Amino acid sequence: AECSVDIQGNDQMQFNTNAITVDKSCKQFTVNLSHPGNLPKNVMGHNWVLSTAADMQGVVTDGMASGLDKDYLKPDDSRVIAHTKLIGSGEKDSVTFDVSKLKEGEQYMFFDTFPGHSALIKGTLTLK
Ligand SMILES: [Cu+2]
Ligand SMILES: [Cu+2]
Repeated sequence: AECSVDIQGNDQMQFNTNAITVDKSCKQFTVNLSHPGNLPKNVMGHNWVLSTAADMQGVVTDGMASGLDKDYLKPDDSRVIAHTKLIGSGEKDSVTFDVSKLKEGEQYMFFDTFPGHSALIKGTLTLK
């Protein structure tokens, strides 16, 4: 099975998927984030951040507190299972993480922690 997904986020504050399936036979999984807009990361930054569903709100709220210089993530946030960097227009970042961090049955969400953006950029991730 494939073990990677390509995701883009634009200047219009949306991602091109709200649902990712990670096949249980994958040992690692990769997400390739790109930003086809024209606006820079201080104005229209996007990241891809993964946590349990239960943990999403806190990661988003603490990340907003932390500011651009932290990529809008609380330092040392152990709720964050995996994430990309925060990227702007014309940039790309990939993250590859161990599928051993995920369990069949548990409920996960991916999301963008740039202020306001999780209102529209978020989705489920499932191990299947
Ligand atoms: Cu495979
Ligand atoms: Cu964003």
